Amino acid sequence: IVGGYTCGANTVPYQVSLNSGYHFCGGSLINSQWVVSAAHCYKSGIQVRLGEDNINVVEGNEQFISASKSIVHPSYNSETYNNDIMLIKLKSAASLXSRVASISLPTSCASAGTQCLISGWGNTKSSGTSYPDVLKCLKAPILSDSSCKSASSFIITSNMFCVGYLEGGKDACQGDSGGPVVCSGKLQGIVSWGEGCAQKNKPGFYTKVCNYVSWIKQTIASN
Ligand SMILES: COC(=O)[C@H](Cc1cccc(C(=N)N)c1)NC(=O)CNS(=O)(=O)c1ccc(C)cc1
Ligand SMILES: [Ca+2]
Repeated sequence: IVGGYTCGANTVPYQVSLNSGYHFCGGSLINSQWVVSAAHCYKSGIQVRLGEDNINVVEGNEQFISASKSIVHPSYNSETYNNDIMLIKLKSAASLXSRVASISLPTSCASAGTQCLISGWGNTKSSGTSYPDVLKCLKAPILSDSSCKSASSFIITSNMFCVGYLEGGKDACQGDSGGPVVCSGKLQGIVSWGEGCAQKNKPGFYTKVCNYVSWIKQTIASN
């Protein structure tokens, strides 16, 4: 997260870090057994780490649980990033408490101008690199369809939406992928892609979770 702030230990209790010997992506806990992340975060041998603030220090509120199954969306297209969403089932149920909590799925898509919370352990610089050990937070508004649509030279589908600032300086970045965008108390987005980070006229693109609730519910009902 570029241009954001230190969240505070466990203030975003649905935030997960995905670890394959190091943090590589974020995720959102949607109930005691399931994490939602980005399909582009798919890899073998994932350990889900809940209750994290400093990802390099055991602070006393962590739960580390191995993934038992990963399910990339059936129509994920890595070329276009369309349908960039994946479900990860935990080997055992998380113990839910104030510091480890699920986030609700939305029942409607959020509106343009709504302020959302984006969070992660990704790069904090628009140029160069610095990776934080504690969770970073950014408040940013959903952009209009028309300003999102003209935000890139690449194709933008109705399964994507934009959140951020066209002036630059505030955005998600490398390592925040898969993590949450929460608006109106629900999971409305997944950190998906962008051109660099925090570049003028180049806002973040996010998987539109409201379009996937039926598939998530179906899938977790049978796995
Ligand atoms: C990979 O390096 C990066 O710094 C960012 C990471 C990233 C990930 C998710 C969200 C954001 C964000 N700013 N909201 C940033 N991605 C890129 O910069 C990728 N852009 S890119 O322009 O370099 C690019 C474009 C097309 C292809 C096929 C590969 C790479
Ligand atoms: Ca820790």
